[PDB]
Parts: sequence; C-alpha cells; structure tokens
Amino acid sequence: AKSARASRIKENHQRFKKNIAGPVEAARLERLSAKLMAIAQA
Amino acid sequence: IGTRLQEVMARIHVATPMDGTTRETFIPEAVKNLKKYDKNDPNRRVLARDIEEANGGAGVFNVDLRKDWILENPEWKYDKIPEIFDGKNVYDYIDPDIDAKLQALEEEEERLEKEGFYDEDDEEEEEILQKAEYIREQHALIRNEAKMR
Amino acid sequence: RSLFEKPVTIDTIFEKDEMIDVIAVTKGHGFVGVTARWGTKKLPRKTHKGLRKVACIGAWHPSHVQWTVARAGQMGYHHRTSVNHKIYRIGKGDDEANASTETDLTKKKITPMGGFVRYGEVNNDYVMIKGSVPGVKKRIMTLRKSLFTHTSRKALEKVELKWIDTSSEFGHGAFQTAAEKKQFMGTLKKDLQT
Amino acid sequence: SHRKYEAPRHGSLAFLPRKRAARHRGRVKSFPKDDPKKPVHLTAAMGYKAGMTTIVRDLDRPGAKAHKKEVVEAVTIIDCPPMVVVGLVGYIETPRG
Amino acid sequence: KRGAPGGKLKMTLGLPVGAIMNCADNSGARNLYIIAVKGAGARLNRLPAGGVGDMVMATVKKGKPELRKKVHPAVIVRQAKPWKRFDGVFLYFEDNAGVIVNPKGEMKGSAITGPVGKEAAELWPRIASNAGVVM
Amino acid sequence: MRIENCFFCGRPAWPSKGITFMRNDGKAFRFCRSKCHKNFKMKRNPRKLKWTKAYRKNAGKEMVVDSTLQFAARRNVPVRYNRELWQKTLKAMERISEIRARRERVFYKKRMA
Amino acid sequence: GVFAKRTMTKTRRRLRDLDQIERDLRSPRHLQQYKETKAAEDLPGLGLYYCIECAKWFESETSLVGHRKGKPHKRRLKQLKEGAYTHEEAMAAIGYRIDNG
Amino acid sequence: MAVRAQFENSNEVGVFATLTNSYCLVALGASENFYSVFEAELQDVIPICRTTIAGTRIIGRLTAGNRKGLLVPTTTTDQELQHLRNSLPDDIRIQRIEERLSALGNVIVCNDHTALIHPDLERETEEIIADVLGVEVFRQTIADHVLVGSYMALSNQGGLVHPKTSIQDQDELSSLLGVPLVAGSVNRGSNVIGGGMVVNDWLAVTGLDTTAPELSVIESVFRLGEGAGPGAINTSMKNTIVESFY
Ligand SMILES: [Zn+2]
Repeated sequence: AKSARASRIKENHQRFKKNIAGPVEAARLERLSAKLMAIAQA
Repeated sequence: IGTRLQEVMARIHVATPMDGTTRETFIPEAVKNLKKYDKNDPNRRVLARDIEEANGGAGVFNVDLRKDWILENPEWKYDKIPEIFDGKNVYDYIDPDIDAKLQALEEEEERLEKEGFYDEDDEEEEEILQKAEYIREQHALIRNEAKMR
Repeated sequence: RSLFEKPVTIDTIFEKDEMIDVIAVTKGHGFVGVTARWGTKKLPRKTHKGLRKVACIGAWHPSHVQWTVARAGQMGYHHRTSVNHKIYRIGKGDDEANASTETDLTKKKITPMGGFVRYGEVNNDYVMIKGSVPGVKKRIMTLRKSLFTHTSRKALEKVELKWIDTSSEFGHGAFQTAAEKKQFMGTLKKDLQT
Repeated sequence: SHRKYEAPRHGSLAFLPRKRAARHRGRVKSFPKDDPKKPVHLTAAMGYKAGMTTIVRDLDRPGAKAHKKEVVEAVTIIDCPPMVVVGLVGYIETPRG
Repeated sequence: KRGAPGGKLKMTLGLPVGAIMNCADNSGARNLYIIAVKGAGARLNRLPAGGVGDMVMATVKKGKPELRKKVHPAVIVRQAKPWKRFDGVFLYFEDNAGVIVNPKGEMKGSAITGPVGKEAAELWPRIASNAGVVM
Repeated sequence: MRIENCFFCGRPAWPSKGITFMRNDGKAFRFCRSKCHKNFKMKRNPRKLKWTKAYRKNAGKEMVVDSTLQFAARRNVPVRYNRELWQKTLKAMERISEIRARRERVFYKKRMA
Repeated sequence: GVFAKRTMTKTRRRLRDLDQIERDLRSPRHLQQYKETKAAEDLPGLGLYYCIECAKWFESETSLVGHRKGKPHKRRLKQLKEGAYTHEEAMAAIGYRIDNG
Repeated sequence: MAVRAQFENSNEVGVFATLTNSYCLVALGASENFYSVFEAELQDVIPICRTTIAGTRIIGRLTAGNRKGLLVPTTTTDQELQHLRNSLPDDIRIQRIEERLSALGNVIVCNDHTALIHPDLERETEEIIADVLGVEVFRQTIADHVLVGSYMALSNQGGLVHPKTSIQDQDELSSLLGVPLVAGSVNRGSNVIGGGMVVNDWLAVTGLDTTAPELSVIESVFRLGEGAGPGAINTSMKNTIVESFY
C-alpha cells in the first residue's frame, strides 16, 4: 500500500485540490463572504 | 448403453409436444427495423457507457433514475414525493378513487350531524358528592391517626 | 471595524454540505486505572496485588520507569481537534419547521419531545453535524474551517435529508409529535375529567 | 531477551500528557493559511453542544453499495445563537513568532 | 483468489473459531465446526470471527462419514448475534447456519433449507440462486 | 422510508428503533423496543398483556368499526405518480385525522357514560 | 422446574412458537418440514413418539400418555383453544389491512 | 442473437437481470456496462429499468414476470415500487405479493402463455400469478429441483433445462408447456440455467464463460438469429455436442 506520506499520493491529492475541490470551495467562499459583507455594510 | 453415453444422448435429445402446436410469439415490429450496433461505426448510438465516460467515468458519474419516468405531465418527473405526514404514511392513503370516498365520508359526516351523533349533554347530586368527599377525607385522617399511634 | 457591535449568524460563516473541524474538551472520567485508561489486557483471576494492572513496568534497563509505560491517572477532559465533520443542516431559529424535510411534511422543530435530556430546548439557529464530536452536553464548542482543501468526494457530496428523528430521548419514544402521541393513545380519563 | 510475539503499543504517544486541559474553552491552535486574493471572511465560530438525534439520508455516493438508497446516520446538534463582534486584534511577525 | 469477498460492509461478527453452526444445504452434513475465518487479521489473543456472508473453514462433526475427514470452505448464511444494516435495522436469525462451497463460491449441495441473509445472497450469486427465501 | 408498527404492542416503529427477529420459516417480527422483544422472547401473549393494542382490540376498548379507518392500507398495486393526487391525498389525510379523532372521543364517552 | 433457568431466554435455548404449532396441526406438510429439519436417530424414542401440541418428543407411548394428563399439556391445549397471536391479528389490532386490488 | 456479458466480472446474468417480451430490469451497479449491453441490444424498443429490490442487487432472482405483468416480493419498498411503476408503461400490471418464498425469480419461471412454480406456494399466490401474468400455472420440479425459476430458462420459442433432466421428463414437460425443450448447460458446465442466462423471444444474454457449443444450443432452442431452429441440434450440431459434452 502507498502511505499517506507518499509522493505519488501527494501529487494525486494536489491535482484533486487544484482541479475539483477548488472551484467548489471558491464558490462557497464567495457566497459566504457576500452574505457577511452584507451584514457588515448593513 | 453406458451412463456417460446415456447422458450425452439426453443432451442431444430434443423434446417436442405430441400435438405439434406452437406458441404464438410477441416479437415487436421495430426489431427487424433495428440497425445492429457497431463499435467502429461513427454514427453509432450513444450509450450509457459513453455518457458516463464523458461525465466522469465509473464511480464519479451520477445516474438520473427519473430520466426514463413516464408521467402524465413531464414537469412532475423531478418532484419531491411526500412520504410522511403527521405520523402517517402517504402511500398508505394513496388511492386513485379517493374523491368518491371523501365525498361519501363527508355525506356521512353531515348526516351524523343531522341526527346529532356528536351532541353533548344537579345541585343536590353535587352536594352529595362533596359530602362523600369530605367523609372520605375524614376516614383518611382517622386511618392516619391509627397508623401513627 | 464595520463588524463592531454587530451579531454574526452561523450561516454566514459556515454553509450546508461543508466539512469543518470541531475543537472541544472531552468528557471527564477522573482518576482511572490502566485497563480503561490505556486498554491493557487484564491479568488472570485472583492475581496477587491486583489484576487491573500491568505486570512489568520496568523489567529491563535503565533502573527507571519509562515515560512510555502505561500508568494510572487522569482520563478524559483532554483538548481535542477533530477534523472533517460534514454539516448536514443549518437550521434557523425563527423557522417553525426546521426539522421538516421535503418528504416529511410534519411541521416540527429540532427539539425532541420532552426536550433535550439535560440541555433544554434549541430556540436558536442550530448546526447538524454528521457523527460525534469531542464535547458533552452544555459544553462550548469551537467550529473551524478546514485548514486544507479537501481530497474526498464526501466533502463535495450534497446532503439530502428525508426524515429527522424528534422522538423523546428520555426513553423509548415512539412519537415525533404530541399530536401523534394523542392520536395513537386516544381519549384519556383526565381528558374527560378536565 | 526479545519479545516472543509482536504486538503494537497501547495508546498513542502523540496525545501525551494525559492531563486535564488548561482551559475549559477549546483553543484554535492553527487558523487556515491566509490568501490575500480571497475575499474577507471569518475562520471560526462558537456553539453549544445540545445533544444527538437520528436522520434518514438519501445517499448519492457513486461506487458505494448504499448508492441511491436510504441510510440511517447519527448526528449531533449544536445550538448556535449569533455571536457579537466586540473587538479587533493586530499581530506582527517577529523572529520569536 | 482467497475466499474473503470484496464489497462487504462492517457488521457484528457473532461466530468465532470453535463455534458449531447448523448445515443449511443438502450435502449430507448436519453441522459445521469453525476452525478458521478467511480474511481474518493479526492481533494478539484475538479469536478470528466471521459473520453472515463470510467464508470460513469448517470441519463436519456429524453427518455423512465421507465429509468428516476433510476441511471445507463454507459461507455463513444465518447468525444469531444481532447486527445492524445500513438502513438502521438491527436484526438476528434464530440460529447460526452456513453452506459448504468450493473456493470459487459454487455450492456442493443442490438446495438450501430455510432463509439466507441479504449479505450472503448479495455476495454469493450461487447462494442467491439456490435460496428459496432471501431475508 | 415508511412507518412500521410493532408486532407486540402496535406502537409506531420509526427507523432505527427496536429490533427485528428473523424466523427460519420466513417471517419477520418487528419490535419497537426491548420491552416488547423480551416479552416475545419470554413468549407472553400480547392479547393478554393489558398495555397492548391487541388486548385493547380484544376487549373492545378501541374504535374498530368505523368508516375513517378504511382509508389506510398496504397498497400492493402501485399507482403512477400524480402531483394533484398526492396533494389531494394530503388534504384527505388531514380531514380524516380530524374526523377520526372526534369520533374516537364520542366512542370513549359512550364507553364512560 | 426448568433446567438451567439462567439462560433459558438465549436464542440457542429457543423452543417452537404457538403459531408454528397451529400450522403444524393444520397442515401435515409444515410438520413434515419441521421433522426433516431434525435427525431421527438423535430423537427420543427414535422420533416415533411426538406430541404436536407440546412440540416435543418422548421416549415411549407410556411417557406420551403420561404427559397428556399433566398441566403443561393442558396449558398448551388451552392456549391453542384461545388461538396464537399472528400478524393478521396484529394488523387487526390497529385497523390495518392489505389492499391487493 | 445471443450475447455474452458480465455484471462486475460475474457470469451469472440471471441473478442481476430480468428479461421479458416488453421490458428489461437491470441491477443498479457502480458502472454502466451491464446496462449498456442490454441498451445496445434493445435500442429503445422496450424500456430498461435500473432497479433495486429490497435493498439488494439480485433482482433477477427476486423478481418474476412476462410481457403482461411483474411480481415483486413483500420486502420491496414503496419507493422501489413507485420507481418501477413510473418506469414501466400502464400496459404492464405490477403487483407486490405476500409469498413466504420471497425469491420469486427462483420459485417462478414463466413465458407469455404458461408458468411453472415451486410446489409449496400458497393458493392465493397461485391465483395472483394466474391473474397478473395471465398464464396457466403448474406445480413442477426440474430434475428433482424445486427452484424451477433458477434451474430453467423459458421463452415462447422454447426452453433450456437442467442438463441432468431425463428424456421422459423433458417429453412430459415439453408437452405440458407447448414449447420444444432441450437439456444443456451454461457458463462452461453450470447447471444453473435461470441464474446463468436471461432470454426473451428474440434476444438471449448469457455469461462470458458460456462456450460456443452451448451458445449454439441456446441459439437453436430459442430460435435466435437467421435460420435458427431446435432441429439443428440433432442434425447439424450433433457431432459438435457429442465431441464437447461426452
Ligand atoms: Zn412495541
């Protein structure tokens, strides 16, 4: 088994972070920051 | 004839009914008009494997089970069908002829109101119950005195 | 400075279908022997000078007890930071049907019948977290964003609730609402007495 | 002499000492790494643990056995009244941290 | 291929090594004595234990004399220890029982008496095809 | 999902509640709680245990002959989904619940005259 | 007196149910199923002496005629006269029915 | 038109599929290959439903039916029943039955005209089968096997039975059913015919390990393809069958 500290596992995780989870987290961050900005400006 | 030869003769034997009749079949007419699927054909029919490979592959693509639903109104295909309402099962109450039974239940309800199935109904009696309650309280006090002493 | 003297709601910091980290102090257990503190094997029955113990603590050199050897002491009340907990619902306090789903149309709140045991009622915004969290009831909890971008499909999954249990946790509660309980029970003696 | 049968040690030395925590309120040891290209947001919140209850979830997990099926899961309820922001702390970077 | 099947969710194991279950097929054996569980891990002092749907190695303690001197792979189809499925249901059967199979999964017998478990039927297509009640 | 009923006492069994006994003849027995399960394992009769809906039905303390109780059944023939049918069904369940409750109160008063 | 009363509620100490006994009395096929789940060489009296109501084997006809005069057999007879609890009675207790069209 | 296929490297097609003359039922899996085999053979002529029965994937051995009806066991949930009802057209009658022997695909084998059942089904279940399926019901065994739906594959063209079925049993069963019958195997000598293959009047799907002689036997008895008939078995394929299965 390849460990959690394996270089290939780290590269797979980095590709997943860049290509898949990243846009979803960015959109969620945009929505949350817009709502909290609305409170801070209200 | 040996056992193995008997088994292979049973394998080659074809059984038929003695009357010679045949069962009438139900192959639909579009089968003969179907064109045989070819992998190398560029104009081949797009399959669910092709859709899954285009939309992520096995383990990533999420299939839509309501796509092939045949409903009266095609915008009901993606509804959230209710199941639980106030501790009751909606599917237990789903009945195609529900309006007739509901109207019969209603007509029975105003009927029972007409002959008064739900209607609702003495100072001396109340006084005698109060006196009996006072007597019971006195009895309880006497019993408690006896249990104390 | 614009946020000074202002209330910040939970749904403007966190969102449904997000994994967060929960930071809390665990349940206290007091002074606990090695069998429950470290999970050591019990010695055989009627072992001299105890059996819920470790037989050899320093059987080799150096002439010291080593720091890696299991000893009796304080168990629990430890600081813990548990990661990757999925938020299943962010329910609003003013919503009178925040425990209702799309397939369960019973208008009800998140609080169980008779209230949460040893807590009370939840009358504010609440967070539903999958699984368990390090704290106990009444305990302050810190919710934190995950430090790294996630690598699991479970973090990207969308949660679709169908039903939320609201029966009594003070026993074997079989009713979600008091109306359901009265509908099952029927008419009682005190109902006519009142 | 050596141990005749191998067995891993009981407990993790990463969680030492097994003492009482120095504070009742939990401590955020590490906040997420800041990216200035992101919009401003708050990294944490408080709540109070109320209890646990039960859900039924319609699962969409491709590749899993419980895909397109109902699953029963345990959940935890955290009561979260809205916080009040009352202050602002500034931090500088020094060779001691 | 070893006998441990893939795609099996965690469940409560109720039959350790040394347990005697009933024999649910018509191969001629009456009971099965567990001597090993396929896929068992390594831990000090821990008895290897199996559950419904698991392949074990079993001897025959009573039954036909030609089956008494050999070790057979078997699949546990019923257990009496309660266990939970992913739909929240805790359940148990009234006895422990399994069926003798080969390492490839095909059964030695031709019929199964009583019901089989959903896990065993889903993991072994021959048992699912020889089951009268899937339960 | 759906709501089952306890085999022993008839109380509503919600998901992850109670336990099910699987018999070798092919029968499943759903119990809402360990009380009912242990009475079943001790082979007690629900018709004789006075806290059960079976006893109350046998003793005639439950309204059993009534037109509002004929609307709920195990439907073995499925119906094609229709949004208006489901909405009118929900309204039907609400009205049937109200009528059944007030008829049950009348039944109890006739018992306790 | 009950042998080993401490563990009589265990699953491995379970006895036959009353509705199964009613179906055994009503249908010989069900009783045949139950008897083929047992071995005749291990039964008391070679399996030749069996009381269906008690669902229990005996060493001899004398022992069977003997227990018939006892109160456990009469208890079983009274329970069977009252009728065992079934799923149909469970549905009728709550007013539930099956709609098959 | 006999096609070899696998469901997640398993040759037991009849465990995971149900094929009639008007619909197909396929078990929901982690990929689309098993669905797409049936989709490529049936290009939207009949509906194909990816369905789950009682939380399982053994719908082929848990379901039974023909072009007129479908019978699902008592442990089928209301949502699975609703999904089947919405996927199939109104011409097909779907019923959930209360049989003790809930493995309907094991206890019932049927074509559009007649059905063979396990001998221990209840009388009202027999009436429900005869009503919904619209067939004549008989209680039989396939070479002393009570699981007729797992030890026989049947269509309107013909039938393939357990390889150890006697000649007299084949003759009386063929006379009872009105279709030609042959004894043969699937999946390289497996006697589990219903678990190994599914068949309708113009398409058969067998496992990948089904060898060429038994595939030819299947095509001959089920009359699949151009110039296919059961009379080829004892005239043109006799030497092949004797060379293979001796
Ligand atoms: Zn109960």
